[PDB]
Amino acid sequence: LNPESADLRALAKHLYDSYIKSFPLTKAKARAILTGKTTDKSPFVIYDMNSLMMGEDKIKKEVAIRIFQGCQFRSVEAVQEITEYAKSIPGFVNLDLNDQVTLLKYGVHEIIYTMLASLMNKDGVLISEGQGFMTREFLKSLRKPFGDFMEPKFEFAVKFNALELDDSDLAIFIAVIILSGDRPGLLNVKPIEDIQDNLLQALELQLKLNHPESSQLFAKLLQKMTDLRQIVTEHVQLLQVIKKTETDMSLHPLLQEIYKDLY
Amino acid sequence: RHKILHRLLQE
Ligand SMILES: */C(=C(/C#N)C(=O)N[C@H]1CCC[C@H]1OCc1cccc(CNC(=O)c2ccc(CN3CCN(C)CC3)cc2)c1)C(C)(C)C
Repeated sequence: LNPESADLRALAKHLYDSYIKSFPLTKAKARAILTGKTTDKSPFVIYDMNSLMMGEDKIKKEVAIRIFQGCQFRSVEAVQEITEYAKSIPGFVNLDLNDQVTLLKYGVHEIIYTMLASLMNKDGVLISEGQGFMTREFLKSLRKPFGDFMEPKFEFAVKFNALELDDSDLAIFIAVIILSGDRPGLLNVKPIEDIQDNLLQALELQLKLNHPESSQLFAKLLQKMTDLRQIVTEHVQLLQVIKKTETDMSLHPLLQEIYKDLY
Repeated sequence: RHKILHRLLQE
């Protein structure tokens, strides 16, 4: 087709390459691990407290807290990977640095739950870069309110995963999320919306080309962008509850930066 | 005031 199309194809490919470089465990590998369609060693399954201790070998006082703390190391690395990815989005590093911060601050969580779905099925979630598989029931079973953290992310994941997106689709979708002009406290919305308009066009063409039999995939996917915001708000409230009722725990400083005055 | 994010972004 035309040279306008062609620029949008080139953007899609640029984002896809950069996605591949930024994120070690892609949805492609993750699904191979989960279906069994890779033929190398399976993940160690963690379904109860006993399996958790036994698995402490192959993944890196009270268990809920131990899982909480390990989840922080992973989040912090996710934020790092997402930041590197954002910096590859054409036009992003030319924005006001304060606006770059605001976009990441609000966007990283929504991207994290988007990409966590790649790691999930209805029964559990790959952890520790595909080496562990932690069951959904086990996570529900954890003592309140820790058993509340993951279940909404599973419910989201099961519906989101039905769209059958691949990495090349997700690369553009996540760039769309980051370049949201309606984040609180943005100084200069116009250059952000100019980039997002382009990304959205690129997303729409990608979905028509890559899923030509699947009409209104573009519209279904845009509606999930609001589901992601609900997950985030509910997640931050649970985090507030924990911060009050588990006085002893400490939150990693990167995560403090992000969650602050977003509570 | 987002000192880590500032550092990650300028890196
Ligand atoms: C952590 C969950 C598990 N397992 C988890 O959330 N567990 C909760 C129940 C008991 C401890 C609780 O931890 C909550 C928590 C603490 C600190 C930070 C966060 C951030 N929320 C996430 O749900 C989260 C962070 C990071 C990822 C990593 N993922 C990998 C690749 N990137 C590109 C996408 C994101 C996923 C979710 C929650 C995890 C095992 C999920 C880390």
